[PDB]
Amino acid sequence: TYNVWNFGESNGRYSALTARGISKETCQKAGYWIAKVDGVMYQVADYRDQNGNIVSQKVRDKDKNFKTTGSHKSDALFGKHLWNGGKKIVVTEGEIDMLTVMELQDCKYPVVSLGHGASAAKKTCAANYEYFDQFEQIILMFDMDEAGRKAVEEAAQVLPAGKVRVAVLPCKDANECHLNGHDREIMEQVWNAGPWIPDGVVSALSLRERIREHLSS
Amino acid sequence: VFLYHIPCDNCGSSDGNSLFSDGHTFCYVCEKWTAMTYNVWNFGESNGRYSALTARGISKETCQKAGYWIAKVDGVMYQVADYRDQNGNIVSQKVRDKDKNFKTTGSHKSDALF
Amino acid sequence: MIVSDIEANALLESVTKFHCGVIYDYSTAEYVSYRPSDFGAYLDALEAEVARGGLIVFHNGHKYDVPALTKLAKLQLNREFHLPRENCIDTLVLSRLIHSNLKDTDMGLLRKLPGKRFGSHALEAWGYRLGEMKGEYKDDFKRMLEEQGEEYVDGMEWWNFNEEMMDYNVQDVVVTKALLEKLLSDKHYFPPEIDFTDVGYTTFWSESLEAVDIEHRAAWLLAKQERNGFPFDTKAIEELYVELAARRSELLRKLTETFGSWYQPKYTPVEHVVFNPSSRDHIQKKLQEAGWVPTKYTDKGAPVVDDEVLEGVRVDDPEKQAAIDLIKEYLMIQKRIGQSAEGDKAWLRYVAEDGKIHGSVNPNGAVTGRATHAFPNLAQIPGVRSPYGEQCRAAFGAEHHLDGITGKPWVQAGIDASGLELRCLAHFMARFDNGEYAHEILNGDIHTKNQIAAELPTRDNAKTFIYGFLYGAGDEKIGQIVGAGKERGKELKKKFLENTPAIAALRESIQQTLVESSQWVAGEQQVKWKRRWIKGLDGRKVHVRSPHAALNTLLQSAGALICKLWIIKTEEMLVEKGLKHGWDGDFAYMAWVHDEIQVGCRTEEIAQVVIETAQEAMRWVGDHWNFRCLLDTEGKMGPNWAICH
RNA sequence: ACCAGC
Ligand SMILES: Cc1cn([C@H]2C[C@H](O)[C@@H](COP(=O)(O)OP(=O)(O)OP(=O)(O)O)O2)c(=O)[nH]c1=O
Ligand SMILES: [Mg+2]
Ligand SMILES: [Mg+2]
Ligand SMILES: [Zn+2]
Repeated sequence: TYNVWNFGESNGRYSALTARGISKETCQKAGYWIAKVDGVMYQVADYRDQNGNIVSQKVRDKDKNFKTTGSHKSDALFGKHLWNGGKKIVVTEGEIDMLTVMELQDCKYPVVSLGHGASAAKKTCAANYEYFDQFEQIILMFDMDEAGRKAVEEAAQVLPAGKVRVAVLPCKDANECHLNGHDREIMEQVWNAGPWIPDGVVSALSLRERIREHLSS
Repeated sequence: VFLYHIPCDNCGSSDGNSLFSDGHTFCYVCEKWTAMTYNVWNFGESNGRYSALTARGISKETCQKAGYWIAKVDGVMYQVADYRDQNGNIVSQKVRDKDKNFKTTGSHKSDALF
Repeated sequence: MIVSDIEANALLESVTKFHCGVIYDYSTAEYVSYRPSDFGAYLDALEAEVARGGLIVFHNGHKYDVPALTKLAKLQLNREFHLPRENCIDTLVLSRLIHSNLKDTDMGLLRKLPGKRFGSHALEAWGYRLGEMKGEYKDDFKRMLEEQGEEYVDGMEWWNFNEEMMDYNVQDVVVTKALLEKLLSDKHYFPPEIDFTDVGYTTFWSESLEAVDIEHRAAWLLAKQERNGFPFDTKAIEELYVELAARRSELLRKLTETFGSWYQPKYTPVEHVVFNPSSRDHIQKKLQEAGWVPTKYTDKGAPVVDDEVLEGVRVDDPEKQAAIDLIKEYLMIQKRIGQSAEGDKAWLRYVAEDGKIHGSVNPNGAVTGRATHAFPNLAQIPGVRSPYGEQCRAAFGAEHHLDGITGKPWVQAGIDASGLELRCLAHFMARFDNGEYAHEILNGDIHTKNQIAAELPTRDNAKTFIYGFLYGAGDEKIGQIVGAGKERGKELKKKFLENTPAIAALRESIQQTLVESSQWVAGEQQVKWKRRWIKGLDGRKVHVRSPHAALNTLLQSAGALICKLWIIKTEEMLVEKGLKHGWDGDFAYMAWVHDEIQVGCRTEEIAQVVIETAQEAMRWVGDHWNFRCLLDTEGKMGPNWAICH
């Protein structure tokens, strides 16, 4: 609410994540750090511009609450400042998923994260249409929930056609599959995923059994 | 949770005092235990007493475990109930008397429970 | 011989994931570690250790580790895996029989232990005792997550896998090997003429005492019947709870109008306190001001309040005379509520999804080798003579488990020994009275003719009186059984003492064997010991706590071992006969209290085979150790555990 | 201190 919290005035320290499985190198590379203010250790994420100017903070506490430092922009993407090009990007739903993909790829593919989540994803994907024109393939990576299916359905409408491909996961998202040891099945979903078919249109040959079922009704 | 027995010091017994994992001891013989307005009313300031309700019938321990205490401020009798959170702090209060003067002090949320 | 450990996701109830495993060998001396993707190689190493003719060492292996391996080998990669009981040995079984006395030696060491490990047979306690512990896992994990933002107030630190779990697993198997090198360094149980780190499964068991085999077989049996469970009725006990919850709400409205409220001193601060029938202090104050003199002072300033002083009490007001019975009924209903449903360790809070109760059965918990029961305690529910006793034992039945192939209830057989310790006493002192005492015990019932010759009203009072008189009573505590004074208590002792003059001779022989001198203090007792331990029936050092209770620790410690061998032999005959144990088989052990056993079986012919072979097993127990007496049991057949008590 | 068991 007050101002952008500096790490010096808030006792900033870059550490690892034991409960989720992220070493300190990935959080050192990104900028997701920990403040020691008011006794309770606060987690905080940093947002940057295209040049690298610090513009926004996301403050979260020990009990799953949200705190914005001020004016949260619509073009705010977590991880946009680090990459300025590429042929294959992966868009993650949350913020720990992007760090998990950075952990399992040794900082190779340009992977970013959203700034709104699954509630206002359409506005921040319509306001970031000019950024996605310099890319060649986009891999959407959202949750395996009904809200995740709603986000990957409705947020893939303001995107350029022919470059959007959707992967599936057996967990909730990629982080528990990293915790359950499904590190081999996620790389095949990164490399070979399914295209933007299930919007609601059907093929002329896929109905062959179901028309039979209505024929048997 | 119960762990084992220690010899007591007040009653002086051998297996009367019991030790717990929380750090407190309790003896079974000597019975000794060790270890709008927009203002939330203080307990000791407004003469807070855990009196048991007589006309309908409620024990004292239920009023202690629930937080429904009687204030004797200004020569009248108020029945203040307390609404808390998941963290264990007083969020809001409700004041009720014989005329049912609904004086809800504090930040009364729309999802307040008891 | 290998020493191995496991790491799983949760307890034995719902385990779904293997994490890590370390195998150390006594032939190559290698810390062979394993991975979550190397569980099949771990099973191949264990099967190679089994097939070569070796022994596998675990810690708490019979209760936890072996069924976790059996479940995770089936529900993760679909392959059968069974370990023979003659190859698996445990270190928690050996920790309870060699070191059977830790509470009497933990003082003087508490400087080492933090205080929470006071008399614990857990492996972290022995790691604190062996001074080999490079920190904890739970406390370091909590400190790490408090250093991080996400806190973990749950306390189940076995969800994810990392390398720190592997490191503390290596530390755990080091502590296990450090316990094994000390527990094998005993001379009374293991003979110092052969090394026990390279022998097979036919040499390690057949070149030592008998006590090391029977305890591991009993641990296997008790872990199996713990895994089996006990059938329980949910609706019949909720009906009882809703019955006797509207009773104590009537016994408080009717009672507080009789015994009125009063002011109690907190300018003098007073409070309006009401009558609390649960407290033993308010009833004492209300019986002071009702015109009653207690004439009995156990405490230095307070009388005693129990069931035997609230019967012989008289006041002037005839309403209070009827109210005291309501107070006793209220206390009984309060204890019933505290035991049944509202307790922290109650019945309804330990019911599994299949309608069964799994209770912890510690095979060696008492100082006399008597097995104990906890979480919950299934050996302390009220009997049929207590009020609300039949309605509780009707719910703890075996007919509540329908068969999975026919949909039919099963039959419960309960087998009790009659006159166990009193016949063992006839076995011991037969060298003094030339053995003409065990013939009257075999000639009809002993408690019935004892009741006739002692004019007790009930058989239960006579059975209480004989074991009160036998195990060192006083002059009034056995006069309290009949309710008379100390003169009747003196004349009954002089009557039952002059009948068989071999109890005092055996007591004098035991006192001449154990103690040599006893200095007397007016407020204490200083005893110089000569032999603190007693050799049992299998060479086990039974510990003695007090010198005037030596007959107690000589009798009941020799009486539990014959039952512990009998419960082994009564299934060793049924397995060799061609039956099948388990819920999908023919019979299942359900409950083993100190005297009787409760088995549940599918048809009545199986119960007939069990009640026939129990006498043969008891005869083999009486013949194997060359007893001078003749052992005998008695069995009952029924639908539930109200008839077969 | 009380209650129940074995
Ligand atoms: C009641 C009681 C029994 N015992 C002992 C006596 C027995 O060896 C064992 C269980 O006693 P019981 O099973 O009650 O008596 P019993 O087996 O001799 O006779 P029956 O089966 O025909 O009813 O525990 C005590 O040590 N103290 C006691 O207070
Ligand atoms: Mg273990
Ligand atoms: Mg018996
Ligand atoms: Zn005390």
